[PDB]
Amino acid sequence: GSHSMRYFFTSVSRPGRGEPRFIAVGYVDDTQFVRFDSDAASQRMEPRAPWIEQEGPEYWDGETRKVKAHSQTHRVDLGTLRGYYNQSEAGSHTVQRMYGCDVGSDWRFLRGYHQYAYDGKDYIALKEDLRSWTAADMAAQTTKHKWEAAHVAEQLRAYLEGTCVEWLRRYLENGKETLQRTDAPKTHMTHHAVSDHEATLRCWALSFYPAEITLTWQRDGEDQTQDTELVETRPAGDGTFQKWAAVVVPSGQEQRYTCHVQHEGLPKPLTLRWE
Amino acid sequence: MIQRTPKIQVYSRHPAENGKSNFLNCYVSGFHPSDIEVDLLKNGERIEKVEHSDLSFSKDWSFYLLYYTEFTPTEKDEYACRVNHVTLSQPKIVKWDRDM
Amino acid sequence: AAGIGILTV
Ligand code: NA
Repeated sequence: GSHSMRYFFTSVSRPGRGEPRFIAVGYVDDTQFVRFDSDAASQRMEPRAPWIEQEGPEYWDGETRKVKAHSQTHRVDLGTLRGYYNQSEAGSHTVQRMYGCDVGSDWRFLRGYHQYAYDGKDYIALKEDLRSWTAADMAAQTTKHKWEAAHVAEQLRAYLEGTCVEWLRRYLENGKETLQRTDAPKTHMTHHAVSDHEATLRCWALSFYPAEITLTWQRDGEDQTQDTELVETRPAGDGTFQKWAAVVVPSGQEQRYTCHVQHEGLPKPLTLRWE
Repeated sequence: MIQRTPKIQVYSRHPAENGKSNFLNCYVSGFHPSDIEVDLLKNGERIEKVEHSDLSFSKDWSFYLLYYTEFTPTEKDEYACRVNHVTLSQPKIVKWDRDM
Repeated sequence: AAGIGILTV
């Protein structure tokens, strides 16, 4: 199947309580593999998947230096952004950055991305061509001018198209057991009366990987999207995911309702029925 | 400033069977800003041995965290997750319902 | 492995 490597960085200011909180995590697909936490004792980039543990001391030293450099940049950013938006110190603010690369089933580069947000909203992002920027407001235009004058996109492009893809392939190979697996969902539906005249029908998918999945309800073949409660896909904690969708239906009409499950691990999409 | 409410789910790793060790999860997703208080409760009391995942976020910038502890379900013991966040005017308790 | 070339805003 297709694959991705992504790094996620969050910095949060806490004025009058010292330095900002900085957390970095890295993922291959839906499997986390590294972390750094600025408040933690180690001050090291740390392994969070078995297959990254074999990387040598140069790797861990080098990744620790990178993540500390990102932390210092974001620390400065929190100050700069307060100035750009004429904000006070009375409150906490959040910078987020995420970047990485996608590859197809043949492990060739599909696309790259490098995005930044301030207080939960898009701030600036590299466009699809990896040569130009989308700035979301006027403050982010200032950053665009500075990043264009400094040729930031060219350095990012070299990473996203090259280095990023090379390390993703390395990780896919070393962690093949975990990363190149598909676990198809184990599916069922549950039925519970909510009164003498209505029932909740809940369609379940369990123990699947990767996390991408579609669960839908139909009534006589007609999608019931406005009437469906669909929960966020959630981790089981063992490396697999769970999700459910529910509808509340008049008792006696169960046989009109079907749940439909799509996942890359299934040989064909499943239709679950009450008959 | 943007604020987004956590979506809270409380559930077991494996289908629950009384007397069989398992994991109790409280997954909170979709929230902003990141500051959040999450506790697992057993019979209304805070469980002390609770781990959590490293802070990460989704494509829309909202945060997610998994809180978890090993547990062995029984008939009588009631489990829940208590969450506070700037979007909630009081802490919110979601009860574990094993018959969903 | 993570990136380098990360500049301040
Ligand atoms: Na609150």
